[PDB]
Amino acid sequence: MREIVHIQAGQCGNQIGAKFWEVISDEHGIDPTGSYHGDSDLQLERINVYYNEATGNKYVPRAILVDLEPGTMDSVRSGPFGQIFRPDNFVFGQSGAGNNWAKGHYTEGAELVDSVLDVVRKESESCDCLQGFQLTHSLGGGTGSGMGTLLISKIREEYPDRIMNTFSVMPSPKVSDTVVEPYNATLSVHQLVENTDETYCIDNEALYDICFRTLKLTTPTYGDLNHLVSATMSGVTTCLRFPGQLNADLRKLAVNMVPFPRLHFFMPGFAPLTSQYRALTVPELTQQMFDSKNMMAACDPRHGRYLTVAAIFRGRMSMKEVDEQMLNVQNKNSSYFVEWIPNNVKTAVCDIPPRGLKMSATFIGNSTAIQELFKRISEQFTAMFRRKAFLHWYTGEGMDEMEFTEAESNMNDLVSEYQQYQDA
Amino acid sequence: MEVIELNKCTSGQSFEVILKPPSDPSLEEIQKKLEAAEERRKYQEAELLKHLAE
Amino acid sequence: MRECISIHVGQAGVQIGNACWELYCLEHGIQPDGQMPSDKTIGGGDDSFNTFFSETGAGKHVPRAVFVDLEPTVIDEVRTGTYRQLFHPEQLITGKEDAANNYARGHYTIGKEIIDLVLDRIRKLADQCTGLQGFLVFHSFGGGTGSGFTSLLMERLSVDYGKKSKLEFSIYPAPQVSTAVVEPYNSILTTHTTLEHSDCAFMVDNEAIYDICRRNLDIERPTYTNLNRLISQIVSSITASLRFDGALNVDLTEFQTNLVPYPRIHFPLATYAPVISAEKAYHEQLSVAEITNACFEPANQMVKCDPRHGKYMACCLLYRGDVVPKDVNAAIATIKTKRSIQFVDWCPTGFKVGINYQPPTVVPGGDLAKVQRAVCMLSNTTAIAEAWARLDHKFDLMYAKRAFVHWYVGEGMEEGEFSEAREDMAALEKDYEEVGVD
Amino acid sequence: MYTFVVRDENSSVYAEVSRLLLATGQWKRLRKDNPRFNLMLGERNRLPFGRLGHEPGLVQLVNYYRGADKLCRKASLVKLIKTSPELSESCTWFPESYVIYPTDEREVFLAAYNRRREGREGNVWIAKSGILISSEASELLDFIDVHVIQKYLEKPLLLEPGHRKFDIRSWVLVDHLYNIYLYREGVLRTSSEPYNSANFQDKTCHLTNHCIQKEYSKNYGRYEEGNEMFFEEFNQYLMDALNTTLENSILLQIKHIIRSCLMCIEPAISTKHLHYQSFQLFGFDFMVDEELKVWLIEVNGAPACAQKLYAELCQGIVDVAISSVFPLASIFIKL
Ligand SMILES: Nc1nc2c(ncn2[C@@H]2O[C@H](COP(=O)(O)OP(=O)(O)OP(=O)(O)O)[C@@H](O)[C@H]2O)c(=O)[nH]1
Ligand SMILES: Nc1ncnc2c1ncn2[C@@H]1O[C@H](COP(=O)(O)OP(=O)(O)CP(=O)(O)O)[C@@H](O)[C@H]1O
Ligand SMILES: Nc1nc2c(ncn2[C@@H]2O[C@H](COP(=O)(O)OP(=O)(O)O)[C@@H](O)[C@H]2O)c(=O)[nH]1
Ligand SMILES: [Ca+2]
Ligand SMILES: [Mg+2]
Ligand SMILES: [Mg+2]
Ligand SMILES: [Mg+2]
Repeated sequence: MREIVHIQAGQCGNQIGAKFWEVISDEHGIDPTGSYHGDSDLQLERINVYYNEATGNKYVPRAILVDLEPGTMDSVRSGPFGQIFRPDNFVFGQSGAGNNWAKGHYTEGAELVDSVLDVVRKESESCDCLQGFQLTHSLGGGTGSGMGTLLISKIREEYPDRIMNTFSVMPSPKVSDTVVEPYNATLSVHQLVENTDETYCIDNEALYDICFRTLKLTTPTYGDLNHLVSATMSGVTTCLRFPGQLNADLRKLAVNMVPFPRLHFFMPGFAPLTSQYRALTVPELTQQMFDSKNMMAACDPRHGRYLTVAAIFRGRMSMKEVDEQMLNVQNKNSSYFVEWIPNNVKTAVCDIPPRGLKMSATFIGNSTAIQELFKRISEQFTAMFRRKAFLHWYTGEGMDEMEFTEAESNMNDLVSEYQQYQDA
Repeated sequence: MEVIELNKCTSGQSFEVILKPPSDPSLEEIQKKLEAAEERRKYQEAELLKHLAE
Repeated sequence: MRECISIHVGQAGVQIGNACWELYCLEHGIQPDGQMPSDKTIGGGDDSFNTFFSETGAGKHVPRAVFVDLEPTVIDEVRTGTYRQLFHPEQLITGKEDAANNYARGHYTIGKEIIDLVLDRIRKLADQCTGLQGFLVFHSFGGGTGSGFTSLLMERLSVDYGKKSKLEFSIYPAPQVSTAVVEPYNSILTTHTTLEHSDCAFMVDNEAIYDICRRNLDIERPTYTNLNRLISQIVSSITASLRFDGALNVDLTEFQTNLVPYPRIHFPLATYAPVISAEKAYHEQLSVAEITNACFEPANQMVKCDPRHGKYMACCLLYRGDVVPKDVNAAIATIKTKRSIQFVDWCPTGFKVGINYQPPTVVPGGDLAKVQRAVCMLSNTTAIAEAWARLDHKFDLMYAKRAFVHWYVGEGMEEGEFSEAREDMAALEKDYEEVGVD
Repeated sequence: MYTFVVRDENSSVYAEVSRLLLATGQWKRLRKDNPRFNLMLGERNRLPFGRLGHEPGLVQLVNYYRGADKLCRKASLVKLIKTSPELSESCTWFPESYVIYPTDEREVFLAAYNRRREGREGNVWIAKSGILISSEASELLDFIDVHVIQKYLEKPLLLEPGHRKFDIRSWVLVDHLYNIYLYREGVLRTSSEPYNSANFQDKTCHLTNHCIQKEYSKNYGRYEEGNEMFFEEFNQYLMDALNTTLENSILLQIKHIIRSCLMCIEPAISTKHLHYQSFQLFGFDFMVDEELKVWLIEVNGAPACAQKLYAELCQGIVDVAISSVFPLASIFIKL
């Protein structure tokens, strides 16, 4: 029994976090009341990874809900599966973070962080053998970005030998709330490079384009965007939630996916893209899961090379055909896979498909093309920082310009490091 | 091709056929290695906690 | 009679051990109960099967075996499985957190905390032995536990049991069923540390068994269950001489004497025949000549390589079933005139042959069909160095970029151990070429 | 879409082969270190055969037979013929040869030498491994200080006009099924200088190889382009001068020798039930005496081709050796 402690911070973090728990509770057969009503023991064999057991056989999500304002968490509690969460695990303030990394990380978040760590400690003490943490948050706001990375640092201090994993939503001018999002993102990336083991880069730019171009949604809402995220989060955590051989835990996944400590930012993918009654063939699942249009990071994988790849197929299908198709795409595009990491593509197959689908495939790639994401943020950062625009919001919270310079330099370092292994 | 040393029992038999003739670390040292690696882990962790302290 | 203790390390080691002991019970007529309605000496004895099985006063026959794993779920299936009554709880050792496919984590970090426990449990089995002759260790190359903890265990066993022999059954990593990218690292790290502690090691390439299952058992997508039941048949063929009345390989020492002239070169190639599907409606039983000729086909070997472009140092033929010496010699004579077989100059061109009249035992409802005769050939050929060459090449590709190295360093291992291990493998390859190539 | 790699940039034959493969638009060239290939155009020395056929989902083929070097080295060829019961001492198409190491068959050498010493027979021998032709055995061993001393054919078939000796090169392709394919086009490497049975120092009339002729002969290119006579002209010559054909007088023996050598080594190098497949192009060199008898002198494992014949032969390699294993969307005689 290797438990994971889930944490969701800020507006975005709690919105996608709530939908994540809605999806996987349905997959594990848990109702909004915490009662199990499934018809398969595969649903319960590893349910302790994300759920605690209560008397009366109630299953409670090992989840901690954090925000600097009560708004979104009030909506979550009033939501569909709002009752399933432990009331004590709702930690919130009143001030808000005003889309300001400094407020989340240094001032407002500093006042609340200890009460969150108290809940984290209480959950960890109940774990038979805690394997690590997963955090859901955005990098463009204040609470998820600033207080989220503050939490990560504090958690690493108390649990230095545990795996830290994040689902991090990257900001985009296409789907933007504030002009200071590149500032918050750059400051956050600096933290993630040092203090996480695995980070799934979820690009709001990619999510919008998928809703627009593919799902034919004329006016995508955040709800439409979060549908893609929750589906992606379900697929990527499948190997953790169900009996399997490959990447069955956070540490084994990190060992397979991270050849160099700083290069741990993953480009997720999903197929089929759903917003349909005919099922996809195994060849079709394979072609689409590797297609750029099914990627969630808005980076062209043909503009780089794959260091490591994890693939997860769900549903009843021929594992022989899965092996053949996975070998096919590798042998057909071998140039896009680094040759100094032999057999760097790993495939897992789970028998239980996601809701509404008979077959699905989830893609996890460590590609050097992810540098395009950081380059994008870096340009938007510099465009403002060269004129010190909107800096007063941060210096007013006690920050100095030097901290911005350091964050910028370290992200540019990360970019050049990817380029280094792309040419190697 | 010579058959030699034929041994027979109720369970089976065995023989040899020839086609052609010919033409450390102590318990203490192990402990040292394990402890040396452990202190290296302790040092790396101490450096981390120092970095986080700053 | 001299007792043998089997040690099963990690997932591969444990699950293969499961398949083997199941087969052993079937071969010796032992029920999952532990009772053996043919052993007339109730509550003890010194028969050939007592080498692997101890006896209680209640007539239970208990395997002289220890199962070790740093994660409990695999051994938990042994605790609740068909042969749960067979094993004593003290024989089943489990940790809470595995080695995460990391040699250094299994060897240094977690190994240091559990090694004394395992040795103490091994000590208890040894205390029941009147004359322990040594150990049989089962593990994978690619796993963190199978590679890391085994090498530490082998080191300590040499200290605590200096006069005893140690044989290995090692699973060589294959991408078609592999679960880690760093398995080349783990394989070479564990080979370097274990090399001087193993007297004889039988490598089994997962690639070979996988293809044999597809080709000969018509299994589209072989599982570990399919693989392990085939491996258990080969392991049984090798250990049969320790468990039944005979005069060839009757003790662990004789394995080294018969198969290993040079200490470092202790990796004999196993070749098995025939492998026939149980679903095969119509099958013609293969003769002694046909199954013996099959022993010289790469498709039937446990490790894909070409013995034609190497040299033999020793060769043992282990037959089970309807086989007489006359038919063996007649088969060998014909094969010698049609195949490329070359022994080294300082060794006799010959075969040590062992025959057990009992045909191979198959698991009821398994994939393997019953045959009237089968054979396992153990040959020490330099051609098996092809496996080292493959493994070392993958090592070199990743290590040149220092890929994944930080995971090992982070567990307290020095980076120099990598190059040290690699240098030892380079020397090993050179030894094979010296012995095998003109 | 098939894939291949090139690991011998100095190979003229397979540089053309790789060009043709790309021209089909169905073959893709990978980096020389990329292991995910269907076809390997390997290196001449220390080819990693042990790393072949271990790539799941890939049928892998290599342009060399492992162990074929026994036939393609002078020292090993001698030992192969003398010790193989399929060839044996009773091999009438291979000249008397002995393996002589520098500082062994020295004793048997001098014994059969004395058979010609005081027996009044031509005792001219040639040393090969830098070639010395001498009638003095003591002089040969002086030059050697692994070599092989072979009986020099003192009575070769001489082309007229010019009194010219020559050697015949045949190209042989063995596919993955061990089919023996003799290229219907061969070539005669001729000496453009008159044959002298007394001046062995003048090796330009005794050594028929192309490079030496171009370097030391002032009559290079006089009788034919680059001292290369092809089968059409040579056959016509045999008809006009000796009242016979190339097929009857020479090719029958050549076909016999080729099959004998390759069938002998087949069980040692066949990839019939191997996890990877092999093919290889061989270069057989022959000598013809006055009695129209064919002698084998050596086998080349990595032969070049005649400039005129490169296009046809290389296309034939793609057709029967490569495309036979990897089908796309005769110039050979099957022996
Ligand atoms: N033949 C066979 N191979 C196996 C089996 N289980 C695992 N393997 C192989 O062993 C390697 C993985 O090592 P494991 O034994 O699973 O690892 P472990 O020893 O449990 O060590 P950790 O889990 O890393 O602590 C892979 O190459 C697998 O293909 C099995 O039951 N049979
Ligand atoms: N026993 C013999 N009798 C007569 N001539 C001989 C001979 N052995 C060799 N020669 C001549 O010597 C020449 C070169 O012989 P050899 O085959 O050893 O050189 P080589 O291997 O470099 C030619 P290639 O490599 O292009 O096939 C041949 O062209 C042949 O005419
Ligand atoms: N995909 C997705 N992105 C969101 C959502 N809500 C906010 N964002 C993005 O997150 C950033 C705003 O951060 P937010 O989470 O609102 O700030 P916080 O509440 O202070 O953490 C902007 O880049 C938004 O585009 C959501 O529900 N889904
Ligand atoms: Ca008894
Ligand atoms: Mg907001
Ligand atoms: Mg394990
Ligand atoms: Mg030559």
